[PDB]
Amino acid sequence: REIITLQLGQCGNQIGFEFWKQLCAEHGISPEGIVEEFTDRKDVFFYQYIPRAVLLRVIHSILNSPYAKLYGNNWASGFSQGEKIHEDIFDIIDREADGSDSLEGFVLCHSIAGTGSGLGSYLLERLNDRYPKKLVQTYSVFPVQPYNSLLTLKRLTQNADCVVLDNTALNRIATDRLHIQSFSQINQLVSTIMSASTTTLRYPGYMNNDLIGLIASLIPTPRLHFLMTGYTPLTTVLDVMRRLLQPKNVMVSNHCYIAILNIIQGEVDPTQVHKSLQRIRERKLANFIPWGPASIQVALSRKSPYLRVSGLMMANHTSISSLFERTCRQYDKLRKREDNFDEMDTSREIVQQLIDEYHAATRPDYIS
Amino acid sequence: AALVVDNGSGMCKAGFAGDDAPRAVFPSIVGRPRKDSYVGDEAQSKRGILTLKYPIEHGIVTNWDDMEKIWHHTFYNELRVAPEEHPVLLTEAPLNPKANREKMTQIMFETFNTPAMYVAIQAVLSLYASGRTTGIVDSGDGVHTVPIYEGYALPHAILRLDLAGRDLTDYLMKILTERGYSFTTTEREIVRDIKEKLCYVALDFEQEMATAASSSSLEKSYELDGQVITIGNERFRCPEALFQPSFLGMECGIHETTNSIMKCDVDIRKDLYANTVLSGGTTMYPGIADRMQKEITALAPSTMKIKIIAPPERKYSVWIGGSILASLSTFQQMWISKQEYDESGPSIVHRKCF
Repeated sequence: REIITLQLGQCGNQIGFEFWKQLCAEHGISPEGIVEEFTDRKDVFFYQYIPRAVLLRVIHSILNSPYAKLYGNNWASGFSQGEKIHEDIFDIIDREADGSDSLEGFVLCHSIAGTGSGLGSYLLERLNDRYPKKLVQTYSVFPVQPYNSLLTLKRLTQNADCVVLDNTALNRIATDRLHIQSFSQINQLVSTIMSASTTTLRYPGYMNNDLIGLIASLIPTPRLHFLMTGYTPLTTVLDVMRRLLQPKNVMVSNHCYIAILNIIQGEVDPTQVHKSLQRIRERKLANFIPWGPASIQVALSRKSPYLRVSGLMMANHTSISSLFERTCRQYDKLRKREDNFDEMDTSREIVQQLIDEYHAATRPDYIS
Repeated sequence: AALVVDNGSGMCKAGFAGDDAPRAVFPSIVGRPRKDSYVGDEAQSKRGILTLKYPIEHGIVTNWDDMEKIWHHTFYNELRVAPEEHPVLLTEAPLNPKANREKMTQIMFETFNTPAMYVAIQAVLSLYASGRTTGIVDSGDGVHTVPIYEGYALPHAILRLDLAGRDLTDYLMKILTERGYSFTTTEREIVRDIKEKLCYVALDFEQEMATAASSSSLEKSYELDGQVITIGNERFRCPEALFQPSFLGMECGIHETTNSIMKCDVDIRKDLYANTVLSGGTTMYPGIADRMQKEITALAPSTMKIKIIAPPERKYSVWIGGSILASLSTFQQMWISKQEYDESGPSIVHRKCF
């Protein structure tokens, strides 16, 4: 199986370029795409080595960097221009998909705030229509700005089969424990999460060896497909498992979890893992849905020898609905302040359905 | 049994006193991942996944942590003995810093708890192996002309030449590549083999070059994957660098360096001229003895009697000399005992091993 990544807009290319820089170093691959001398599965992302990337002004900064050997602001303008080059950009993907052994997914790195907002919404509709069996995971990044923010939200709630990273929680963590006061400094933090998000697809493990294994575990219902991240070390597994549940680390600005996935990338002791989960159940640090039986999953991994204990948390929290109300509320305030303008309210209608879908998920009778 | 350990810049030789040859020989290398430490042949075999260290690269120990690991390897892996149960005779390079001698002593008694130990200069042991106590002696892998009188090396007249086997191997890779082949990769091991098997020292460089240029009489074949290659004037051009270092961009040859004699008291120079002994792997080239004889004769007074001694077993004469020494009746009183070490400390080595 393979995964082809797509990078749209200025935000996509940079956080994508920093994603490949971190991964090329994790593996024994020199910046000129030559293996250095100095067991890790590298066929999923690299093609025998060349990354399976599709980049879409900022391109010149990449071509002048030492990594050259490795390859408007209205949402309507972004959607329109994609319609004009439909066959052009779909000719580099078709060969990228066909030439692949057995395609599995389409990782998308973009921010919903201008062209990547529109051109991103356009490709998301074409992708599902062209292939219905291909997963589309999108590493969206949250910030006329309120309009374009919810328009893509309409497309992300029916097209994308699965991770939010909001800049507000990025700015707060930056000033708190990193002392930045800068785009080039926050990107070092997001790329650390991305390279850690797929740490179970670059190393042959016991379970979660496929992209559909990470997705179907968390997402119970195709509407509730928004996840958040947690990454503590910026020692036993109990210390890491407790620090991840602190809201000071969750990258999100009643309420309960639906399913949690913990990633431990260290050399920790494999028998004490059940002991930590036991004390979590006693102290009751996390609450879950009352309707369906939900559990917490923890998986170990092995760090690359060429490139200490870390930990990442992937969870499906109902509190993510709060972020949508902020985008939703700001829209109505702009709708009273200023061909048919009917595409917006349809988007406004469908996003409200998800919000009510979330608030009804935390009830003991969410079914029907 | 007493142990004899010859610490070489490239290869260590270890065995038991009394034996005619070392029981083990291995690379003076320690490697760690890019089992936590690898030493000897294994480090070399798995160099692909390791970062190699050469703690005695030029004859002098530069990293004691890894040298300790080489000694640990020597006792437990190679010889399969417990050092606390056997006296140990160790070898050292000429002009070895006094502080290093004390360090070696302290490590043997405090880290390995040896019941007894001693340290002797490599060149001196080789001279002993030839049945002499006076003469001038050593070309190894990473690095001497050592005048010795009555068993004592004369430090003021010792000369060091940073030109040895390693440099010759790399030079051969270079000229074979210039010939049209391509030996550049850590291929270095293959060329080292070609060097040890087909090279020789020409009696007269120019005449030999003329012969090779006008005929194929000096050519030899070498088989790699089956490919058979041809080695011509490279056979003797390689070791010629010992006599003319400029071929390597270095500003004196071994004959001229063997200057050491002239630095000695005039009264013992004739003894040195008449007893010039060759030792070390890099002196194994066929024809080297006759070439040295010719070159030294040209430098020395016409009335001087010149004699070059090239023992067939000179590649291991250092170790053999140690085996002989440690086996001598009169040498038993010379060992530094654990008792003496406890009494005087590391500095006793200067008095006991003069």
